[PDB]
Formats: sequence, C-alpha cells, structure tokens
Amino acid sequence: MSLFSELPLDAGTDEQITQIAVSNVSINPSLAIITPHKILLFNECGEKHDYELSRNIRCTYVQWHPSQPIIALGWETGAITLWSEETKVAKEEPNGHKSEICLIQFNPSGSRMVSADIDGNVTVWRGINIVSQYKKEQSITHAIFCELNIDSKLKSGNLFFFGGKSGVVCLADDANHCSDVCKVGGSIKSLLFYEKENSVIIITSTLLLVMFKISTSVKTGPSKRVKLSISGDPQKLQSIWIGSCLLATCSHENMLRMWHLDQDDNYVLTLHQLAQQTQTQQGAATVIQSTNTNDQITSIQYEKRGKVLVAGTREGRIIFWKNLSIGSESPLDVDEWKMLPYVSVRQGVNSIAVGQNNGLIAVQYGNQISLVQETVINGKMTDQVRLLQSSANTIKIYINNDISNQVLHFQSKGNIKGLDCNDQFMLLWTSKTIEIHEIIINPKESQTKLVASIQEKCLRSVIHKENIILVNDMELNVLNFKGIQKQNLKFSESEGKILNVNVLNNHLIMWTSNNYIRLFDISRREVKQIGVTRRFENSQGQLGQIRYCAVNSDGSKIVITADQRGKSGPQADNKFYIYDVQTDNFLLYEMPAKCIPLQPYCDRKDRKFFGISCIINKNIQQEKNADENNDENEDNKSDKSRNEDDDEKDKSNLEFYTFFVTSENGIRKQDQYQLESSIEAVFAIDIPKLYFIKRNKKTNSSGQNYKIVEKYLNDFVGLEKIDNQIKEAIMNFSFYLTMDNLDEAYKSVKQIQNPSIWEKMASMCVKTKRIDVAEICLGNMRFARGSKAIREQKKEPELDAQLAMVAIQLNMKDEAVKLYEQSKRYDL
Amino acid sequence: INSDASRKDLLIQRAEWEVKQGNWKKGGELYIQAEVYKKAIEVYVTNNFSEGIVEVCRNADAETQRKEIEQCAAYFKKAKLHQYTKEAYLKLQDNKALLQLNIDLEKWDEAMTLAK
Amino acid sequence: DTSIKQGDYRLSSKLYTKLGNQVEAMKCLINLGAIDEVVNYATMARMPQLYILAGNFLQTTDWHKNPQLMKHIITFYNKAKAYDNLAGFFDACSSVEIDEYRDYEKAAAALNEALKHAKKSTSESRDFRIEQLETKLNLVQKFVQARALFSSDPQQMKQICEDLLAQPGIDQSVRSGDIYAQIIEYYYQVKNFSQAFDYIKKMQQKRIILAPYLDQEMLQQILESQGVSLNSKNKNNDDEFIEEDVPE
Amino acid sequence: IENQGNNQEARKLYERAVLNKDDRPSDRSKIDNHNQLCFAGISRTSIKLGDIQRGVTIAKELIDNNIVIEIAVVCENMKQYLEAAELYQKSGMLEKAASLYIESKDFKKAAPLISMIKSPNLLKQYAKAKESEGAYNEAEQTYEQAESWEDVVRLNLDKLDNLRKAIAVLRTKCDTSTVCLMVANVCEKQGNYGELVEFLLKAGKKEEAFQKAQQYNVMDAYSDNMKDFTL
Repeated sequence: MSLFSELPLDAGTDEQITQIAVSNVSINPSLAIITPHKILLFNECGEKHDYELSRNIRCTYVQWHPSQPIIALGWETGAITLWSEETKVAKEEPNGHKSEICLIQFNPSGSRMVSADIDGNVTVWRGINIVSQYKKEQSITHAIFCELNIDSKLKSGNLFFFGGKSGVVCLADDANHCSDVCKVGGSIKSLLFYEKENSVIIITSTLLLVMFKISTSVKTGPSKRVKLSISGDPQKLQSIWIGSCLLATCSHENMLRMWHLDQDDNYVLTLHQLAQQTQTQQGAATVIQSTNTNDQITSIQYEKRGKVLVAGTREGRIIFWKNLSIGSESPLDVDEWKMLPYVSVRQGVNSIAVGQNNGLIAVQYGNQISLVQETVINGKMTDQVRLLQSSANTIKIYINNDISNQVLHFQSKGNIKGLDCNDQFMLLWTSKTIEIHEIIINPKESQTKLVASIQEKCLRSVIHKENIILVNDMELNVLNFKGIQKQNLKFSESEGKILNVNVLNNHLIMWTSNNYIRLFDISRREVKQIGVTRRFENSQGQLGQIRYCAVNSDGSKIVITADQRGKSGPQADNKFYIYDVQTDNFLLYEMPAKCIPLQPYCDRKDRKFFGISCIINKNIQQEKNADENNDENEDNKSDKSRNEDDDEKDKSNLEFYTFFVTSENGIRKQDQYQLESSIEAVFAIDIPKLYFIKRNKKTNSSGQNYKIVEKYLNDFVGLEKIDNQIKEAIMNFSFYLTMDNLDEAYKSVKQIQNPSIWEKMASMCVKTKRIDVAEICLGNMRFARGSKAIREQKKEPELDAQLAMVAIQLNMKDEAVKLYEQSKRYDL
Repeated sequence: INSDASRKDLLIQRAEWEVKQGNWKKGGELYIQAEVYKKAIEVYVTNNFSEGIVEVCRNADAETQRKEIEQCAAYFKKAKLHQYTKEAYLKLQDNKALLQLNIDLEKWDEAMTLAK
Repeated sequence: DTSIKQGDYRLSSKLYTKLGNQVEAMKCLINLGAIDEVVNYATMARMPQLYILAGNFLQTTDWHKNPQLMKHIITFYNKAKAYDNLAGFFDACSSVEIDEYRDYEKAAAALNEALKHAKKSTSESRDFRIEQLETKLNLVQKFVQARALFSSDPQQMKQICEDLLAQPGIDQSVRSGDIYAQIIEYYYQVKNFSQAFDYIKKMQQKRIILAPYLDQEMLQQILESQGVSLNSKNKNNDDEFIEEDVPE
Repeated sequence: IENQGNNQEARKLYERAVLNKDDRPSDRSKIDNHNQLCFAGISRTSIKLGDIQRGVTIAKELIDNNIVIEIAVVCENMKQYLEAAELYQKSGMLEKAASLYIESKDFKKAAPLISMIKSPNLLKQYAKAKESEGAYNEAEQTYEQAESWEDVVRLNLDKLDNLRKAIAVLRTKCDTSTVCLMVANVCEKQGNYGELVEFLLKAGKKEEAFQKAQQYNVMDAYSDNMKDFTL
C-alpha cells in the first residue's frame, strides 16, 4: 500500500553535527542544519544552498514556523533572528534576551511566540516585537501554547503553559498577566496539553505521570498519579501524543507503551514483529544479522498527514506503523495498528526529525544524515490506458488490446511524485520538473516517447486536450506545451488552504481546509469556475470536516464522506452525503454503524450508478456482541465449533457497496461485494469491469509487486459473450427494479429478449425479493422443469421457501442455504 | 422516621464513598441497617454473593417483603440454586413460582401433585 | 378491563388505542414499564394531557444520564404548556446537581430557566413559586460569587460565607457542609490550623458528617497539626450523634 | 397484451373475462380474486388510454391497497399527478400525496397536511412553492418555522422591513456572520446605526464596522465593546 524511499546525504562538514530541523511548509521543504560553527540549509533534493546563514555568533536554537517558511533563530547571547528564505530577508532583534536561548516554541496560529533562556527569562513576542516578559526562577525546559475552553471574550491564543527542572508551571499571556499555577516540583521532563478537559499531562524523572486539571480561577490537585513500570532509563523516557487521546512512551527499551485515556487502557508493542519481518525477508540470499529483537529504540515520532509512526533502533533499524483506525480518534488496541516493512540503517540512529511535507523524515546517525519519504501507490485510468506507480521510478503501463492486454515497464530517471493521463499523453510531475510523453500503440509493441519537459513548480497538474492546469495552494494557472501563461486565478485567504482535488471528464472539484468546495470546468479552452463557492455548512449547523470527495460524470452529483468530529467522542460519522448542484442542498444518507465509509468512487459514464468502499469497524461490533451475549445465554449446545477464526486470513475489513442516485428518491442500495485480503485498494470503477490492486506476496524480492485485478459485476458474471448493447438494458432494468417501476422495466425488457438476459433477470428478481416478476421471467425462459417446480412449491405460506426454490433452480446453493436458515425452515 | 432516615442516608452515602475505594463484604454488612435492599442487591449482583441474599430473605418481613423474596427466588432459580429456590418458595407458598420451578426443572411428578 | 385486572396491560392498551381511549392506553403502558412506545404514542397522539403524563413518567425514570429523556421532557412540557411542571423539573434538576455534583453554576442556570418558565406560567401560586425559586437562586448566586472570589478576596470569603451560614434554611438551597468544607480548605491553604480546626469543630456540632464534604487527608493533616488521634474523635462524634438522636 | 403494448385489446379481453366469471356465482373467493385482478387491469389500461374517470373510480371501490398503490404509481408516471395523489390518500400512504399536493396547485388541501405532519423537507418545498406563487409573508413564515431563516432576513430587506421581528428571529436561530451582515443591511435603512453597531459587534466582522462607526461618530458604544479584543 506504501513504500519508503531513502536518500543518504553527505554532510560535507568536518565539524560534528549538533541539531537538525525540517520545514513544515506544505510545498518545497527546507532542512536547517546546526553545527557548532556553521549553519547549513538543504533543499528537497539534498544539495547545499548557494546562500549560507552561517554567522560568527553561535547558533543555539532554531524553530520552524507552523505555516510559513520563515525560520526563527536564537543565538548564545539571547539575540533573536527572524529570517525569510523565499524573499531572503533577515530581521534580528539586538535585545532579544540577556541569556542563551534554551527553547523556542510557536503557537498553532503562528502569530505569538514564546522564547526562554537558562536564567529563567521567558518573553512572549508578536512576530519580531517583544510583547511581554516574565522572570521565573531556574531554567524552563519547554513552553507550549495552551487553548483552554474559556468564554469568547476571555479566550485568547496568548495563553501558554511552561515547565522546567524547578517543577513550576504557570499560566501566562501576552498581557503580562502571570497566574502562577506552580505546584509539584522537581525535574519535569515533558508537559502536554489536552483540550477536552483542559488538562495538563506531566512526565517527570520520578516515574510518575501527573494528570492535572486547570481552571482560570479554580486550582485543584492532580486527578490521578499513574505509576510507570519501565525498566529503561527514566531520564531518557519520552512520550508523544497519538490520535485524540493516545500516549506512546518509550524509555530506551524494547517495549513501547500505549495508554488510552477514554478507558485508560495500557498495551505494549514489542519488536517480535521485527522478527517476523526478518523471517519474511530472510528467504533468499540476503545478508542480515541474527534476529536481536530485544534492541532499544532511540527515538519515536508521529506524522498526522501520513498517519505514520516511525521508531529508530540503536542497532541501525527503522520501523514503521500505520494507523488503520478510521477517524481522528485514537486507536484502542494493537489490532488497529499495522506494521510496515522496515528499512535497515548502516549504524545506530541518533536523531529523527519530522516535517509535514509528504511525511518527510530527517534521520541522523553519528555524523551521517539521510532523508526518508513516503510514496503511496497511485493509479490512473483512461481509455485503454492504465498507469500504476509501483515504485518511485518504475511505472507499469497497461494497454487494452482485444487480442491480448499489453504490459510495459517504464524506468524513470528518479522518483516521481504524481501521474496523470488523458488517453493520449501521460504527464508526470516530480520534485524536479514536469514531463509529458506520448505512447504509440501497435500490436507488435507499444512505445512511449517524451513529448516535452517543463521546469515549473506546482502542487497538482491536470492535463486536458493540449493545456495543463497547474494548481498551488492559493492559485491555479494555465500552461501550454511550450510553457506560456494564458491566465491565472487567485483565491481569498479567508477560505483557507486547498487540501485536495478530483477530476473527471470535463469537471474538476477541489476542497480546502475550511470545508469550502469549488467547482471548475475545463471543457472550454480556458478553465472557468462554475457556480459559486459553497461552504460545507447546513442551515442547522456544520455537518463536519471533509475527508473524501468525488464527482460523477456530468458534475451534477457530488459524493462526500466527512467526519463530524464530535469533540473527543463518536468515531467520525458513518453516514455520507450527496450534493446536487441544481438544488444546492446536501442530502444525507444513513448507513448502519457496523461499517464506516472510507472512499467514494464514481462511475465514468453513468450519472446514477456509483460505488463506495467501506471499512468494517470490528471493535464496536465485538463490544456489542460481548454485551448482548451475556444475557440469559448459558451452555448453548451443538452447531458451534470454530466458525469465526480460520476464515479471517483471506477476509479483510474491506467491503464494496453499489448505489443509484436520483433527485426523486435519493439513495438506494443495489449490491454488495466482499473484498479479499489480497486486494489492496480500489483502482477504478467501470460499467463492465471493476479494477483492484493486488499484492504479490509470492514475490521473493524485497519489494512485493502489485498487479491489476479485473472482476465482473454480480449482474454480469457468466455473460462472457459480446457486451455491446446489453449493458444499457441491464442497467435500465436494475434501476427500474430498485425503483420498483415494474411497467417501465417490462416495456424496456420487451424490445430485446434473450435467454441469458432472461436468466439474469430472474437472478435480479431473486436478489431483490420479488416473486411474480421472477415467475414471468421464468415463463419467458420456457423452462418447463423450473415452472413445474414453482407450481408444486406455490402451496407454501412462506415466500422464502419459494425464493430458495427459485435459487436452487438457477443453481445458487449457498444463497438457498442462507434463505433456508433465515426462514427457520430445516426440513426443506 | 426522620432521624432514622437521616442517619441511614448519611451512612449509606459514606458507604458509597468507601466502596469507591473498595469494601464490599464488610461494608455491605455494616450498612445493612434497615431497608437498604436496593443498594444491597446491587452489591450482591456486583459480587455474585447469594449468601447475603438468603440472609436478607430469611430476615425479611413475611407480609411486606413478599415480592423481594419472589425476585430473590427467581435469581436463585436462574443461578441454579435449587435448595434456595425451594426454601424461598416454601416461605412464599405461591403456586405460580412453584409451578414455574417445576416446569423449568423438566420433571412431571411434582407437577402432578402441584396441579392436583 | 379484564386484561387490566389480570395484568395483561399490553392487550388492554392496544384495545383502548383501537377504541380511541388513549388515556387508558397510556396508563396501561406506564404500568407496563416500557418507555419507547409511550414516548412514540405521546408524539403521534399530540394530546397535552398525554404529554404531561409522559413527561411525569420520564421524570420518574433516570432522565439524568440520558439527554434524550430530558429533551423529550422539555418538548412535552413545551407542547402541553405545562410551565409549572417544567419549572419543577428544572428545580429538581438543579437540586440533584447541587446534591451530587456540587456544580452551583449549572444549578444557577437551571434555577434561572425554572424562574423564566414560572414567569411564563399562569397558576395562582406561580408568584409564590417564582419567589421561592428566586430566593434559592439568590443564595446559589451568592455562593457562586464566593466560588469566584477564590481568586481575589479573603475578607469577602469570611463575610459572605458567614452571611450564608447564618441564614436559616440555607440547606434547602445551598448545603452548609460545602460552605464549611471550603472555609476549612481555604484555611488549610493559608495553613492557619487553629482557625481551620475551629471551623472543623463548628462544622462538627451541626451534626453533619465531615467525610462527604471534606477530604480525609486534609482532615488528618489538620488534626495531626493539633496533635490528636482522628479515629477516637470520629468515634466520639458518632457516639454523640447517637446520644443526641436518643432523646429526639 | 399489456406487455406487447396493445392497450385496446386489454379492455375487451378483461371485459370478456369479467363477464365470464360474473356469470358463475359459485366459489366466490377465486371469482373475487380474478375480479380484483381484472379490475386492476382495466384501471391501468384505461389510465394509459386516457379513460381517466372510469379507471379512477374502479380504483376507488377496490380495496386491496398495494395494487391501488401500483396503479397510482403508473398514473403519476404517465401524466396524471393529482388523481394519483387522491389514490395515494385513499390507499393509506399520504406523504407522497402531500408532496404532490404541494407540487401541484392544491395548497388549500396541502395546508392541513403541513398542519399535522412536521416533515421539514416538505415545509421547505411548500415555502418554495409559495415564493414561486408570490406570497411573501406566507413563505416568510414557512421558512421561519422549518429552519430556513437566511432568506427570511433578505425578504424582510426587500419589502417587509420588519426589524423587531428579525431581531427576535436571530435571538431564536443562533445567528452567524452570514445573517449578522443581513442585519447590518436591515439597520442600514434606519439612520441611527446604533443597532448596526451592536449587531456587527455580535458578528465579529470588526474591521469595516470600526471604520463605518468612526465615519458616523458612534465611538462610544463600539469602543466600549471593543476595548477587550484588539489594541
């Protein structure tokens, strides 16, 4: 499902490395390197910048702006510097501090900042201007901006809490109002903030986790003092926040502790999974040391954008975890977490730094440095063209030739960030440049030639006809093959930052961080915005936070799967939305809580037909079953022996559902498909075929291959015989039967008639639980045996028995068994 | 009434904050006092302690706590406490409960004699 | 009627519903002890009397832990315009909050809502009810004032706390045990163990148990400061309470 | 013969069958079932052939509900909406009947339907029908009661100019900035602009409100409220 690309980097400096930092600006990451003398800057490619920020005055601290490329720096003399790389401007305050900087920290907004020195002076600044100063005893180790749940007039982002080796924590603001909470004492290693209960979490060297509740005018003792069973070094212990309320702690030990606050449950991740990885990888001529899975982890870091947890062992290994728990709430147990293949390191890792740019990781071991990036499997579909990004450079091209599907393996110069196609050309964009190629299709061989290459920077590029729309976070311009700018369009700042886009036919949609939806049309030679901006806001209130969006063929219907974010509560929302441009309303469809929608998929041609992928939420169903089974259920005998364990090896929690959308009745469920564990993701949806990505576990290489799997729909299996005009009639009948519009379905069926069509009609009638139309279809079949069986079976008050009779007449055995079980009938 | 109610309520409250730290048997016995049946039965359900239930039912008033003994006997029957069910039914003398026990026990001779 | 006599409340309720006698059906369903069908038939029937009956039945049940129950109670009392019943419901909510969560601000908000709904009522005793509510509200607000003054003023602590304690019938609105406990806790914060123990004694002679309102570790430190065993004092206090109950 | 599309032959075939089964009075159960089926057939074929009156009548006396529902579905699918609506009402399922009444020009009978059932989507569609008709105050109240009050304030701007009622509406609908500038608009046509000051203070859109107030010399109240946000 994902791959990790590692690039070793040359330090190029005789002096030993001290500190590293990674930029968090959504595009064009920058690396700050702090040595005792020189300050170095690295780009995304890892080459030394021509300009250097090294200064005679020693650099002692560095910090990145949460949403801006402007860097904040603190010298050994207490002077502060604010430096913008994009414009190359330096603004240094001479009277920053009278003592060496110990830590710098930014608020989530990026406006106010808190700087502290060893002597205990803590100054809160606006940009580069001093706002307020506090003199506190002893050095303050850390200071984090706090957002307490206070009234709007009293609410302000200037509030922050700071902790130190003196064990004194106080609430302070930019208005010089210092409310000394104080309390506790000693060397406080780490302090964390919790929003729901306005709580403070303290980890000290005393091996005691402290859970304070703080109010503006009310002070109270700790709610609970948790004792930690840790065999590692207490000083080295570090903890990180995972999800909504999870806490992950490691103290230079083989064990990783996780605590969940909602039920206060503790569970431990071990490194025996590393032993499993070694066993699965030591199946060929690979030089790997013996399985010493008792090693200690130097550092642990988490990234929200990739939902990826990275841990570094001191023997030279890097281990990855994926958060499979849908929604923003924290995982509850080990089963939700997934363990990704590891990457070996030459020597023991020292430092791990995380930047929110494709989950960029800077790994430092000894005096050596390296970059780690994540590449998610991506797939592009156009007519007769399938593009698969199997690796950073390897590209799988599939061409639909009726004699035999043609497979091509293309090798690029290096890593590729994004792919697109339009059935004529293919367009790739990487961190370096953008390339366009033309694929020549011949029965003997399919050849691809590079049309051109343009060196421009953009987030997402969409090719259409002969022009490319390049979209960046705040703008979108149009380019031609030569590279001229016909036009550009901007966006307002208050709308937020554009998160992601989707494109289909001649309609493209995108959504921003503030749940704003924008629609554009590219059918015209120049792109044009259709309609007006629409906030994801209902008249009753905000529906939630957008998670995934999709658009149908004509752009009339838009499918949305969003998270309501119920304030540290229910796991997002399992009910999805459909939006109509004509009525400008967001209809809401409710689906049973046993499943959670994950990602929608819209049919290329049909406006009404679409599909939804679903994840089966195992934990809630297990809890409900445990609660329900403990009620007057004792010693149930027979017909219960190991019917729930051995079937989970090939069956995963991935399901597919099909739906028809109309403005009259809304949403109706059509069919359900079960996805095996081999299937990795849904590639695309087509009228005759469904495409999926399948892992090749049998591959003996380090990286398992990925293949495209084509499957036929439940109403199309068996009919292997010329599909040219049949699909229209089949879809019309299915829609009319879902609508229960019997007369229209009959009049549509009349014009064609065919025995295979007749048996398919009977199958739809069986699956839709309608008998009389099934009898009519069997009569049109002129199958005397089934009709005789039906007439014999008509003497039954239960229609389920008759439906099972029809199913066994058309050779559906397990469906007949299920119907027999549902009807409480065993003699038949 | 008022003084007894006040004292019993205060000691049951203290019982609540003490059982929060954890005391189930000694506390349950200390705070029996008079008519603490709801809290006592909740404690017994939590601890699956039926001996205290039998003590309460044998110490219960005959003409006022009849339904309490009936539900205690039902709990005994659902917990396979056959002898406790028999003695509680003998104290009850109700044909409904006896017939329910006879039909649930899957036997028919005592069914003869009770139906006759 | 035969089903009512025999306890077949479901059949009798269904027969009354099919006959149009909805009040008998509601009585039978209340006797059945099920909530959902009662709420549903109250919603479809739209009879204010049935709304009041359903609201009272839900008031009897555990409306505290279920927000839907109190939402339905409020909706029923709004539809039936039972302003007095809704005011009494809000007063009971505030009383329970004071009794077992000690959240006096939420209690004050509930008392304000009850006062508003009583001011929307038309009963003959409404004004009386109103004044009762406001009196309680006033006392609660005064205590709430002190709850804020934990940031600013000690002398205002002493003055307001003594004024509230001296008011007869204060426990009907604000429990004096909480006031004494917060006085003792503040004195421990100042570490004036002499006055802390004096107020501990004063709280003792009012014949209310110290444990519900005061932390045990607080009390044991304060008594260790004086230098006397807490167990013997507690036993003596219990014996004195029993000996005071004996003549009463 | 209704599958083949030959509508005329259905009438005579069904009539002959009806006469033949009416000639025999014995075993009335099967005869009645066949009569119901044939009556449904003549009803549907007459509706498809435009013989509305006889078809709707013979649908009326028939008692089987699901068959009547199917006939109503067919007749609303072809051209006839209102007759389908009365057939829906007489078949026991009326929500689609109310939807069609508010779809058609039958608001007089749709008013009781809005009265007992509280369907908010039905209320929104009824208000849309009213604003299409031209009744501004009736659609105004209908939008007030369901949830759609954003257009209520702009319609008050256009003709109603009911400022006190609008103020009451925002105090019962949890006003946001979108309506907080609607009320800037409502107070623009007063000449006092103080209520504009308080409304835009409630808005949080406190930049252009600042310059508008200082252009109109109302620094007293606006500065009094704004001395706590920015300096």
